[PDB]
Amino acid sequence: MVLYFIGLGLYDERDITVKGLEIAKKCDYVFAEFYTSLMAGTTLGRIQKLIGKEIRVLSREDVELNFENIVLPLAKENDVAFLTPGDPLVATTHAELRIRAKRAGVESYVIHAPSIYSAVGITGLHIYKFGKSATVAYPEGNWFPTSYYDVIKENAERGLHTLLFLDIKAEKRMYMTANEAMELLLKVEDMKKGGVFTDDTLVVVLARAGSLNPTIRAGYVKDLIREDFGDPPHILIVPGKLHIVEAEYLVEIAGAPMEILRVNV
Amino acid sequence: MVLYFIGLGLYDERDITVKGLEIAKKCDYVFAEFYTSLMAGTTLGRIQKLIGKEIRVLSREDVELNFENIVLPLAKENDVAFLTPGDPLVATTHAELRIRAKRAGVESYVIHAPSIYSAVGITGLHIYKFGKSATVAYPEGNWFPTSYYDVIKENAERGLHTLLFLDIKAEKRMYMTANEAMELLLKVEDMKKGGVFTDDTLVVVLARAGSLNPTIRAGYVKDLIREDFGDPPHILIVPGKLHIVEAEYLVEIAGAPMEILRVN
Ligand SMILES: Nc1ncnc2c1ncn2[C@@H]1O[C@H](CSCC[C@H](N)C(=O)O)[C@@H](O)[C@H]1O
Repeated sequence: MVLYFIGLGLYDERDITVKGLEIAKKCDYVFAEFYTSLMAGTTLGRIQKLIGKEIRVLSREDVELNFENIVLPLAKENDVAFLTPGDPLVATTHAELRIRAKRAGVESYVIHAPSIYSAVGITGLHIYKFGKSATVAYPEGNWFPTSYYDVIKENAERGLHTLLFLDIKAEKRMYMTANEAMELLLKVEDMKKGGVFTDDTLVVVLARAGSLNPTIRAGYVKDLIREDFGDPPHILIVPGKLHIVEAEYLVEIAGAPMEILRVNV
Repeated sequence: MVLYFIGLGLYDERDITVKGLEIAKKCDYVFAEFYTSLMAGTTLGRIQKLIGKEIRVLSREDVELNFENIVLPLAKENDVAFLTPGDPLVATTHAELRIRAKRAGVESYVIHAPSIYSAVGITGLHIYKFGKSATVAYPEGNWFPTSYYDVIKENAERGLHTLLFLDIKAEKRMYMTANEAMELLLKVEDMKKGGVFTDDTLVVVLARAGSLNPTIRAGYVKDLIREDFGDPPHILIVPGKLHIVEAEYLVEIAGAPMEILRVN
């Protein structure tokens, strides 16, 4: 008679919480989705072996169109789990799935797990300084979206950091790169010319957060745009003016140039 | 011969990730602090029991003044772990401790945990629409902090939600309730009169995130400022402009007034 939204965490099969696991193991049915994001540090197979349960994967339309016909029904006579990467309800559409459950007269509980939203704290940037967040999307056809560029301007203007999620084709397993993203932002700057993103903009790239060996690199576009950050997914962040302690952290941990100590503080 | 920053999670000792549990288990020395936040659903004894280790609990002074004297030293000949509530680097100054470790030639690793910063997702408010965050601090003597007021103001002009961490005086065992925060804000409103936080302001309260039954309530200040949201810890959120589905969640799940649907 219960539905459990359980987060899988950041990178691999051990990023689930001890709570999430013990609850997942005692569920009659376990569903999962990997369209919002991919657990790039593990496999479906490794997740099932840790949870010790057959895991039925769900497509975007499985969830968004038929959540109440695929998942909810089983919750009336059973305890059901719904696993998602990161922290549940972070993806903007997932919270209404709870409204669906209430509507179908189903009890729903949320078991949290690490999200990149809090994990970027490893970049050294202060969490209270992050402003609005956005996603960089590919242009295509006659559509050239650039709102994420305005988010950067409005945040940085107010001395706040911008967390930038990169385009993902979960299903086709193709990630946007930090590099790709920097090129796109450069192209946008040339269209709008607002001084928001240029070769001298300082940025932070975070890759494989959650892993014991993530990649935290900080520097100016001109030096980073062709750097090898590794395998995806990448997270791009455009900091606002830094607190000296943030810059020292980017220098000593993320390998940023001494120059940001006098340029970006 | 390494140091690990391992988050313990939101509510009880089970909010630790499987990765953090199996690593803290094999560490020679385990340190911890419980002054940056409150894990309402557990005790030191159960953490210890679950980790299978003795946890030396540090104070803010131990940490801020003697981290390099208490903890890094043991890191050259042993594997040391430093536990904290929620996520170790979020809304703490712990990231600076990594610098100390490096400057002492001690490599450090971070094991994340569920943080209250992303748990806000359970309020139904889109996490990307949150703007600059702030902390509501207790007035000390003649000193009355008010900067958090301007933060709410900036975000709301932008239409973004504001996350308000609430103060904590761990040594006195005092945890600011959302009620207390709402009262502090009202008097700042009388002070500044910037029409930012009034009796008619819609707010959201999230209490004890991480537990199976957190308290999630939304509604106008006048109705909530005296309401009992249960034990600490609490956070207070002053949303910006709502999306209809945000508002639908707040009404269906957090018990807000239907009128808030009319999202202008
Ligand atoms: N489980 C929880 N429920 C509600 N608020 C919480 C909470 N845990 C922390 N907070 C809020 O955040 C403040 C501590 S701020 C430090 C946050 C911590 N590193 C994390 O990752 O969560 C508290 O005073 C309180 O206002």
